[PDB]
Amino acid sequence: DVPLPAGWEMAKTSSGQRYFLNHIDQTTTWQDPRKA
Amino acid sequence: STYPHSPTS
Repeated sequence: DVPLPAGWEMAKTSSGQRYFLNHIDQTTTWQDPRKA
Repeated sequence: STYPHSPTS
C-alpha cells in the first residue's frame, strides 16, 4: 500500500490534471510523490 | 472527505 501514500488525495481531474493533496498539512502538490 | 479545488485557477 506504500506506492500510494496514505495522507495523499488523488485529485484526478478529467481536464488532464493530477494534483495531490496532503490532507495532513493541506499541502497543494503538483509533483507525483514518486517523481518528486 | 471534502474535495478541494485545483491549486491554480
